[PDB]
Amino acid sequence: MFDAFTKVVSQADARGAYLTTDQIDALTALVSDGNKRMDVVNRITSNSSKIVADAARSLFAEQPQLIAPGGNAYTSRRMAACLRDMEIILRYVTYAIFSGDASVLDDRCLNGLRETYIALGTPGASVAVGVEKMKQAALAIAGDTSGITPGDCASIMSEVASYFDRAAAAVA
Amino acid sequence: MFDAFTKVVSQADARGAYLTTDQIDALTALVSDGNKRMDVVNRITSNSSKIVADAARSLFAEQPQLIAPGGNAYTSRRMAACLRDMEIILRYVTYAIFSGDASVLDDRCLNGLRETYIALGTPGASVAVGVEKMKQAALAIAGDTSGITPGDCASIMSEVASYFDRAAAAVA
Amino acid sequence: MFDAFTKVVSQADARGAYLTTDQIDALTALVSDGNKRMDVVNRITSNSSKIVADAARSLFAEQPQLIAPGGNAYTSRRMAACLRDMEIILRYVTYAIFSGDASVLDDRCLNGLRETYIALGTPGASVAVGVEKMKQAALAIAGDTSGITPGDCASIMSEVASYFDRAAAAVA
Amino acid sequence: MKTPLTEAVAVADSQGRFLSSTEVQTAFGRFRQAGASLAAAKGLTEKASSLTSGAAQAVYNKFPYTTQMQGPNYAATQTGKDKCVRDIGYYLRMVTYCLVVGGTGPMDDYLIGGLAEINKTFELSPSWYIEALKYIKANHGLSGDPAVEANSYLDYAINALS
Amino acid sequence: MKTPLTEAVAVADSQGRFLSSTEVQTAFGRFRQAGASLAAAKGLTEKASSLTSGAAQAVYNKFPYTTQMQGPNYAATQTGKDKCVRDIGYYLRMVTYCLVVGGTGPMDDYLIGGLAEINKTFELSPSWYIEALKYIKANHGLSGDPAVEANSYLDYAINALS
Amino acid sequence: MKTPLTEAVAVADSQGRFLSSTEVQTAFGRFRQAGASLAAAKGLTEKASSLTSGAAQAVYNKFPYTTQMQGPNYAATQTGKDKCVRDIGYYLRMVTYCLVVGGTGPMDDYLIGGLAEINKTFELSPSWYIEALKYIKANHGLSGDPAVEANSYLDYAINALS
Ligand SMILES: *[C@H](C)[C@H]1/C(=C/c2[nH]c(/C=C3N=C(/C=C4\NC(=O)C(CC)=C4C)C(C)=C\3CCC(=O)O)c(CCC(=O)O)c2C)NC(=O)[C@@H]1C
Ligand SMILES: *[C@H](C)[C@H]1/C(=C/c2[nH]c(/C=C3N=C(/C=C4\NC(=O)C(CC)=C4C)C(C)=C\3CCC(=O)O)c(CCC(=O)O)c2C)NC(=O)[C@@H]1C
Ligand SMILES: *[C@H](C)[C@H]1/C(=C/c2[nH]c(/C=C3N=C(/C=C4\NC(=O)C(CC)=C4C)C(C)=C\3CCC(=O)O)c(CCC(=O)O)c2C)NC(=O)[C@@H]1C
Ligand SMILES: *[C@H](C)[C@H]1/C(=C/c2[nH]c(/C=C3N=C(/C=C4\NC(=O)C(CC)=C4C)C(C)=C\3CCC(=O)O)c(CCC(=O)O)c2C)NC(=O)[C@@H]1C
Ligand SMILES: *[C@H](C)[C@H]1/C(=C/c2[nH]c(/C=C3N=C(/C=C4\NC(=O)C(CC)=C4C)C(C)=C\3CCC(=O)O)c(CCC(=O)O)c2C)NC(=O)[C@@H]1C
Ligand SMILES: *[C@H](C)[C@H]1/C(=C/c2[nH]c(/C=C3N=C(/C=C4\NC(=O)C(CC)=C4C)C(C)=C\3CCC(=O)O)c(CCC(=O)O)c2C)NC(=O)[C@@H]1C
Ligand SMILES: CCC1=C(C)/C(=C/C2=NC(=C\c3[nH]c(/C=C4\NC(=O)[C@H](C)[C@H]4CC)c(C)c3CCC(=O)O)/C(CCC(=O)O)=C2C)NC1=O
Ligand SMILES: CCC1=C(C)/C(=C/C2=NC(=C\c3[nH]c(/C=C4\NC(=O)[C@H](C)[C@H]4CC)c(C)c3CCC(=O)O)/C(CCC(=O)O)=C2C)NC1=O
Ligand SMILES: CCC1=C(C)/C(=C/C2=NC(=C\c3[nH]c(/C=C4\NC(=O)[C@H](C)[C@H]4CC)c(C)c3CCC(=O)O)/C(CCC(=O)O)=C2C)NC1=O
Repeated sequence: MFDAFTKVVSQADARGAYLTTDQIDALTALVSDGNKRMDVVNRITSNSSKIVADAARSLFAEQPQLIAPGGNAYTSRRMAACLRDMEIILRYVTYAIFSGDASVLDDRCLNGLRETYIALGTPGASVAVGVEKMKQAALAIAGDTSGITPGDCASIMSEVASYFDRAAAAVA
Repeated sequence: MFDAFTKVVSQADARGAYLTTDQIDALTALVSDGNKRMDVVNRITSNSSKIVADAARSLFAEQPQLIAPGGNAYTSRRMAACLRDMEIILRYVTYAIFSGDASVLDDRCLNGLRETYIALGTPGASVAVGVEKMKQAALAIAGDTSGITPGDCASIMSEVASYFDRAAAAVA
Repeated sequence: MFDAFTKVVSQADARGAYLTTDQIDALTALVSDGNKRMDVVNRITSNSSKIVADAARSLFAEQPQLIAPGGNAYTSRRMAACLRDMEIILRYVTYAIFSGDASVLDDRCLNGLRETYIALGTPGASVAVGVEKMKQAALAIAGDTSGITPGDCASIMSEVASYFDRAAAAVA
Repeated sequence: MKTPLTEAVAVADSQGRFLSSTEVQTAFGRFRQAGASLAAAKGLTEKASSLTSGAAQAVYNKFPYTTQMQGPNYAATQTGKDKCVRDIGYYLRMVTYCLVVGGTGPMDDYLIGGLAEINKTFELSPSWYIEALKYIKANHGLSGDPAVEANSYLDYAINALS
Repeated sequence: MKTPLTEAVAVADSQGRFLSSTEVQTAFGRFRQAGASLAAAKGLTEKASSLTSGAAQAVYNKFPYTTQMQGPNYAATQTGKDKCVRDIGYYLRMVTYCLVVGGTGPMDDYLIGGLAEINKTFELSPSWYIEALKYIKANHGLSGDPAVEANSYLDYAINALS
Repeated sequence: MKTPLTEAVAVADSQGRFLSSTEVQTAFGRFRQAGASLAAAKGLTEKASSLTSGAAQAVYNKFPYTTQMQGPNYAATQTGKDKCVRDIGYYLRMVTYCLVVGGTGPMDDYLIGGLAEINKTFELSPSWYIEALKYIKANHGLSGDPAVEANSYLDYAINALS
C-alpha cells in the first residue's frame, strides 16, 4: 500500500525525479489539516456499528427480495457474510481516509471483488447501494458540527466520498 | 453433501416452506424400504473387488489399444491410476445409493472430472464404458434372488442405475 | 527430467521396443566424448559470474531504457531479479549440456515462462538478447583451445548452442 | 448437512473407505427413528401458526419492554412484531427440518452459522429466542420419541444461544 | 527418471546450485560403467525370445497349477499364457532400459510404481515373477560388470516384489 | 512501502481491526515530524548537484585506485565516472524520498532490496558508497530535527551496506 506521501514518491521514482517544491507544498497542506483527518477516521470508526447496521437495514427494506427465502442475504450464514462485507469495505475506506490514498482499498479489498461476486452469485449492484448508504451516514457523522472545533472539513469529505464511490464502482 | 431427507429440506428452505405431508409420505416410503437399500450397498461393496477387476478386464479386452505400449492404461502407474478410478467411482455410487441422493457423487467425484481427463489425455468415453460395465455387474449382484428374503428391489435398481449413468455421463 | 540415455528409453517404451543397436552405438559415442562434455559444464560453470555480468552489462548498454527510471531493470529489486534470471537460465543450460538432454531446461525453467513475463510486463525479447549474449561468451570459454588437451568439441558446441537458442525462443 | 447417513459417508470418505457394516448400522438407526421424526415434523407444521404466535406472545409477556421500547430491534411497531414472529417461525421451521433430517444439520447450516453476529449486529437478545423455544417445547403436545427428538433440537437451539 | 546424471542435477537444483566437481565425478562414473551397461542391454535384447519363453516355462514348472487352474489370472488358456510371457518380456525390457540408463529409473517409472495394486487386483502372485527373474539371472550368460549390473536390476525387481 | 501511517494500517489489517486511538497517535507523530522531513527533502534537492559531485569526489579521494584501475566496475573512464555519480544521486534521491515519506520505505523498496547482489555481481565495494553517505552527512548543512532525520536515513543506508 501507499499513503499520500509515498504515492507522490512512487510517482517521482518512476520518473527518476526529486519531489517538486509545489508537491511538498500540497503535502504540508495535508499535514496542516491532519487533525481533522483523524477526526474523520475516529468518528466513522467510533460509529461504525451504527453505520453497517443502519445501511444494511435500509438496503433490506429497499430490496426485500434479498432477505426473502432463496434470497442472497437469506440464512444467517449469508446474512453474516453480507454484514461482514459491509464492515470490511467501511474498514478499508477508513484506511484510505487515514492514509490519504486509495491503494490499500484497491489492493486488499476491491481488486477482483467484482468477479468474486459474479462467481458467487452475489448481487454486486446491491452491495453498491449499501456502500452508498454507508457513505451518506459516515459523512453526516464525520461532518457533524457538534462536540468539535468548528472548521472546514470540505476537502476531506469530498475525498472520503471518493473512496466510497470508488468502492461502489468496484463491486458493480 | 445431501441425503434423501436433506435434499427435500434444502429444496423446502429455498422456498421458506415446511415439508408437505406428501413429501413426508415419500420419505416414509424410502424408510420402509431401507433394509433393501442396505442390502444393495452391502452386496456391491462386498463384491466390489470382483466388479472393478471384471469390468476393467473386459474394457481392456474390448479396447486393446488402452493396454498396448503408448496406451493410456499402459505402465503400472497408469494402470494403477485407472483401476483406482474405477474404484473411486464405484465407491461414490455406493455412497449415493446409501444416502439416497446423488450430490456426494456430483460434488466430490464427478464435478470437473471431464476437464481433468481432457487435460490429462485420459479417454473419458473409455472410462464411461467401464462404468457401464460395473453397473451391469453391480445390479446383477445387487438384484440376485439367492441368499436373501424375496422381494421387490425395482425402485432401488433404477435408482442405482441412475447414479451409474450419471457418473458415465460426467466423464464423457 | 530425462538425460541422453533415458530420452531414448522413454521413446522406446512408448513403442514397447528394445533399444536398437544403432541407438546404443550413438550413446556409446556420447560416452566416448564424455570427458569433453564435462569440460564444457566445468568451464561455463567456472566462469558463470563473468558470463552473467558481461552479458547483462552489454544488454543494458544496448538497451539503455531498461536501466532508465521506469525501466524494467530499474531499482535494485528488479535488477536483482533480472540478474537472477540470467543466472537461472545459464544454470539450466549447463544442466542440459550435462545431462545431454533438454527436458530439465524445458520442464523446470522454460515452460510457462513466456506467459510469466507477459503477465509481469518483463520484456521477453530483451531476456532473449541476454541469453544470446551468454551463449557467445559461454562457447568462447567452452571452445577455448588453451589449458586443455586439443580435440574436437564441435558436436557439443552445436548442442550447447541449441540449448541457448531453445531458452531464447521460449522467453520470446 | 449433518444427518446420520451423511456423517457416516463423510467420515469413511475421510479415510477413503467403502461403507462397511458399521455404517449400515447407522442407516438402520436412522430408519428406526424416522417414523417418530417425520410424525413430529408433520405435527409441528400443522400447528405452526399457534405455536409461533403463542411463542411470540410468550416473549412479549416475559419481556414487556420489547413491545414499548423505541428501536428497529424491538417489536414496538406493527412491522417489528411481524419480524419477530417471522424469526420464531424460522426457528420452528428449522426444528421440523432437523426432524425430517434426523439431525441438527438444517439448523446448523441455515440458522446457527452466523447467528451470533446477527444478534449482536441487530441488537437482538438471545434470551428472547430462548424463551420462545421453551414455550414451543411446552406447547407442541407431542409425546413419546417424537417429543424427545423435537425437544433435542429445541434444546440444541437453546445451547446454541447460550 | 533416476540415473546417476539426473540424480546429480535434481539434487543440486534442490539447493539452487550449479553443478560442481562433485557432480562431474558422477558423470565420470556413468561413463566408466556405460560400456558394460550398453553391452548387457544388447546381449539381453538379442536373446530376448529364449530368456522370456524360458522364464515363463520355469514359472509353469515351479507352479504347475498356474497352467491348470480356472481363472483369467492363470495361464490355463492360450491367451493367459500369452499374457504371462508378455509380462515377463516387460520385465526383461525394463532390465535392458535400466542398463541403458545406468539406473533403476525406467523400472521404477514404468513397472514398479503401482505394481502391487496390479498384482493384488488381478490376483497375480509376486512369487511367479520372482522365479522368472531368477531364471533370467541364471541364463543370460553375461559375465563381468555387465552381469553384475544386470543382476543388480533383476535383484532390484525381486526386492520390489518381496 | 513503510511509513508510520502504512505500518499502522498494515498491522491492524493483520488483526482484522479498525484503526483505534493507538493508530491515530501514530498519525499525530507523523504530522509533528512532517515539517522537518519536508524541509530536509527540499534542502537536499536544491543542493543535489554539489552534494552528489562532492560525495563522488570524496570517494575518489579516499579510494584513488577507483579512478585508475581497469574495469567497467571502476571510474577509470568518462562513462564509469558518470555511473558512479549516478548511483550516489540515487542514494541521495532515496534519502529525500524517505524524508518526504517519514520512513525508510522508499529506500527499502527501491535501493536496498537486492543491493547486495548488485554490488557482488558488478564488483562494487560497499565501502565506496559508505564514504559518500558520510560525506553527504557532513555537508548537507541541515540543522535541528531535519538533520537528525536525514542522518537517520543516511545512517540507515550505511547499516544496510555494513
Ligand atoms: C451484502 C451487502 C451483500 C451480500 C454479501 C455476501 N457476500 C458473500 C461472500 C463473500 N464475500 C466476499 C468478499 C470479501 N472477502 C474478503 O476477504 C474481502 C476483503 C478482506 C472482501 C470484500 C468473499 C471472499 C466471499 C466468499 C466467502 C464467504 O462465503 O464468506 C455471501 C455468501 C455467498 C454464499 O453463497 O456463501 C453473501 C450473501 N449478499 C447480499 O445479498 C448483499 C447484497
Ligand atoms: C480407467 C478406466 C481409465 C484411465 C484412468 C487414468 N486416470 C488417470 C489419472 C487421474 N484420474 C483422476 C481422477 C480422480 N481423482 C480423484 O481424486 C477422484 C475423486 C476422489 C477422481 C475420479 C485424477 C485426479 C488423476 C490425476 C492424478 C494421477 O495421475 O493419479 C491416469 C493417469 C494419467 C497420467 O498420464 O498420469 C489414467 C491412466 N486410463 C485409461 O486408459 C482408462 C480408460
Ligand atoms: C533480465 C534479463 C530481464 C528482467 C528480468 C526480471 N524478471 C523478473 C521477475 C520474475 N522472473 C521470473 C522467472 C523465473 N522464476 C523462476 O523460478 C525460474 C526458474 C527456476 C525463472 C526463469 C519469475 C517467476 C519472476 C517473478 C518473481 C519475482 O518478481 O522475483 C523481474 C521483476 C518484475 C517485477 O516487477 O517485480 C525482472 C525485472 N528484467 C529486465 O528488464 C531484463 C530484460
Ligand atoms: C422476536 C423474538 C423479537 C424481535 C425480532 C426482530 N428480528 C428482527 C430482524 C432480524 N432477525 C433476523 C433473524 C434471522 N434471519 C435469518 O435469516 C434466520 C434463519 C433463517 C433468523 C433466525 C435477521 C437476519 C434480521 C435482520 C434482517 C431483517 O430485517 O430481516 C427485527 C428487525 C431488526 C432491525 O434492527 O431492523 C426485529 C424487531 N424483536 C423483538 O423485540 C422480539 C421480542
Ligand atoms: C506369468 C508370469 C503369469 C501370468 C500372467 C498374466 N498377467 C495377466 C495380466 C496383467 N499383467 C499385468 C502386468 C503388467 N502390466 C504392465 O503395464 C507392466 C509393466 C509395463 C506389467 C509387468 C497387467 C497390468 C495385467 C492386466 C491388464 C492386462 O490384461 O493387460 C493375466 C491376465 C489377468 C486377468 O485377470 O485378466 C495373466 C494370465 N499368469 C500366470 O499364471 C503366469 C504364471
Ligand atoms: C561510485 C560510488 C563508484 C562506481 C559506480 C559504478 N556503478 C556502476 C553500475 C551499477 N550501479 C548500480 C547501482 C544502482 N542501480 C540501481 O537501480 C540503484 C537504486 C535505484 C542503485 C544504487 C547498478 C544496478 C549498476 C549496473 C547496471 C548499470 O550499468 O546501470 C558502474 C558500472 C558497472 C559495470 O560493471 O558496468 C560503475 C563504474 N564505480 C566506482 O569506481 C565509483 C567509486
Ligand atoms: C486520539 C483522540 C483524539 C482526536 C481524534 C483528536 C483530534 C483533534 N482535532 C483537532 C481539531 C479540529 N478538528 C476539526 C474538525 C471539524 N471541524 C468542523 O467544523 C467539522 C464538522 C469537523 C470535520 C471532521 C477542526 C476544524 C479542528 C480545528 C483545526 C486544528 O486545530 O487543526 C485537534 C486540535 C485541538 C482541538 O481543537 O480540539 C485535535 C487534537 N484529538 C485527540 O486527542
Ligand atoms: C449389517 C449386515 C446386515 C444387512 C445388510 C441386513 C439387511 C436386511 N435386509 C432385510 C430384508 C430384505 N432384503 C430384501 C432384498 C431383496 N429382495 C429381493 O428379492 C431382491 C433380490 C433383494 C434386493 C436388494 C427384501 C425384499 C427384504 C424383505 C424386506 C424387509 O424386511 O424390509 C432385513 C430384515 C430381516 C430379513 O428379512 O432378513 C435385514 C435386517 N441385515 C443385516 O444384519
Ligand atoms: C573434475 C575436474 C576434471 C575435469 C573437468 C576433467 C576433464 C577431462 N577432460 C579430458 C580430455 C579432453 N577434453 C577435451 C576438450 C577440448 N579439446 C579442445 O580442443 C576443445 C577446445 C575442448 C572442448 C571442451 C579434449 C579434446 C580431450 C581429449 C579427449 C579425451 O581424452 O576424452 C580428460 C582426460 C585426461 C586429459 O586429457 O586431460 C579429463 C580427465 N578432468 C578432471 O579431473
